Amino acid sequence: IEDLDLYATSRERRFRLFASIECEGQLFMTPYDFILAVTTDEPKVAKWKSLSKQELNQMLAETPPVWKGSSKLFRNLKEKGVISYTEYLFLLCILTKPHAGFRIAFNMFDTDGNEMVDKKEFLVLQEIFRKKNEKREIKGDEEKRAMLRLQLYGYLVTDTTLLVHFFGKKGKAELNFEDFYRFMDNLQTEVLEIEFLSYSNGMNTISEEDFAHILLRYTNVENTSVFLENVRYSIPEEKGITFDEFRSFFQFLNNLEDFAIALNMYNFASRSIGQDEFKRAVYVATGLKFSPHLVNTVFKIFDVDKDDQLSYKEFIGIMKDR
Amino acid sequence: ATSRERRFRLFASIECEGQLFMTPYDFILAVTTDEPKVTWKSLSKQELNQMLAETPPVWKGSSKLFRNLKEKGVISYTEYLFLLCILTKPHAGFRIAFNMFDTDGNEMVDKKEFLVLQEIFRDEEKRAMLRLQLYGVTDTTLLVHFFGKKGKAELNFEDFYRFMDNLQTEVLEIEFLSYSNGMNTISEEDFAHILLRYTNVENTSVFLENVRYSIPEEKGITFDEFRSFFQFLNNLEDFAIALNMYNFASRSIGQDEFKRAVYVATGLKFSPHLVNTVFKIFDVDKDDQLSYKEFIGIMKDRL
Ligand SMILES: [Ca+2]
Ligand SMILES: [Ca+2]
Ligand SMILES: [Ca+2]
Ligand SMILES: [Ca+2]
Ligand SMILES: [Ca+2]
Repeated sequence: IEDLDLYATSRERRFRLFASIECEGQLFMTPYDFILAVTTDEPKVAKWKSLSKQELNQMLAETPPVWKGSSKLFRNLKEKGVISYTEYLFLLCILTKPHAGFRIAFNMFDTDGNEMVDKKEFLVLQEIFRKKNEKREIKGDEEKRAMLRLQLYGYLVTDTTLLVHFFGKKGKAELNFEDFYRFMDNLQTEVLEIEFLSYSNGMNTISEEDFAHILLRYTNVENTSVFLENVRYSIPEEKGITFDEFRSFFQFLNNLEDFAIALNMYNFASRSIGQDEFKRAVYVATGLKFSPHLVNTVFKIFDVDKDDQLSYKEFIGIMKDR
Repeated sequence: ATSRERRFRLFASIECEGQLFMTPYDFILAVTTDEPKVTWKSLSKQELNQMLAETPPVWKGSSKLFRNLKEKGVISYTEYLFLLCILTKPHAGFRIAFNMFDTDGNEMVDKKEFLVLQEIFRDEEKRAMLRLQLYGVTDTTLLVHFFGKKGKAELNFEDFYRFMDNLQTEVLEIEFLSYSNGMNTISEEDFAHILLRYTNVENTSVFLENVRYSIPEEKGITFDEFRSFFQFLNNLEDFAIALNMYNFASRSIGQDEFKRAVYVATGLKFSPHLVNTVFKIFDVDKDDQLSYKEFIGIMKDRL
């Protein structure tokens, strides 16, 4: 409850805010609750359904096998599934990875090198985070800390939607790199689709005012309203952003590092890039092809100086790394 | 002037046509030291062009190019910037830099590709005079070394890659040797101090005093260990990707996790001595674990 927030991290408070399933004191998110957790700010309604272990396992008995993955996995599993806190963290982490990172992640999992991931490999990290936070060095409020620990990790282990989806109902299936990649690619694409569609209202395009508005979640914009007032007046016509362009730009945001390397020669010289070699830098660094409309829109959103060029802290410096 | 331009002018030693240059030794100093110790020298275009006519071809490149060329070389302000940038790129970036030059995609770099991307980076009397000073077409050591003496050779990726690798290695060797005093290893304290130029460490003295008591017995860091670690620092963002969930969970890695994370992230294999040393330098909690705000948080973004 409100009691246990005072003992909790930001991420733990937010997990608890969006979670709706309790089973033997462990709290859970449904796939819909996760979609809301990543596309929304706060829930709209307050409450909180409590399951026994076998009504939960009937809820899971459906779960599609891994080969049924699609950007619509989580929306077809609307509320018929369960996600733990660790699993939540996993999914959040996926949302920020570049595609090459999927391989870094897979290799971080495959402790033994056979190029598959056991259920038991996959479970070691929930084991690691469970143990770590427990603090036998910090005294006081042990019972409330234990309750929050239970809420977040339980106490082989309660089956979950990702656990059954990945390793089957018996837990003996294994995951190769290709399925892992497809799960993370399909989840990135799902979250992007839900945001885009949340603004398109049935069109091919979202407005650039809505584009920029979504962008401000990724920025350290000191005054949010002054920046939106800058896009509304800098761009008197709206031509609209297509889904391909919106996906292009967020794939690029996950490859921002490689972009900084590419423009490093510019930043050593304190010089600003133009839109042509901004586009070309995006291509050679990321492999993505930005439309001239997308590039032009980014420039009108971020080029405050109004030179039709972008300096280091007009774009790259302003993006947050979380 | 920008910081970088003030430093270029302070370490520069050659004038030709009002145009200023660094010699390769002046670059070594500009990269390894804090300020010069003392003489200047003015060349004509053709004594500069013979001084350059000495320059070794690409296929004689080595970790010792810049020190064998001790003061028989020429480096402009732009080329200075280029080399700085070289020093900070990870090896995976080299292909991206090369492709940033190869406007036409033939997988080679003309002299004129190289010069077009430089040349884009270019009181009325004083601003103009300083503009002459940094930019002046005038041939340089890098132009002759890369594209031959009449510049119609072109540069394939193989030689580009080895040039920036060997320049990284040259600079690292000079710093290492500046501390080894003829031994096979540098001290773990001298290691820490060198690292400290890369950190946002508020109090350096207590930090060094902490490695000195954390490592009361001295084993040394070898050059392979030292180069590996500075290679890792240029690949830190792959490292952060690897540890991303530790950072999401507010959790600390142990040395085994840390070592294997370095491998999976970068491909580099740290000796257990190297890992133990990094831990003893940075694990300040003394939990034998590293939290985000002990290591990754502490590093500067190549400022
Ligand atoms: Ca395995
Ligand atoms: Ca601008
Ligand atoms: Ca990469
Ligand atoms: Ca070419
Ligand atoms: Ca620590």
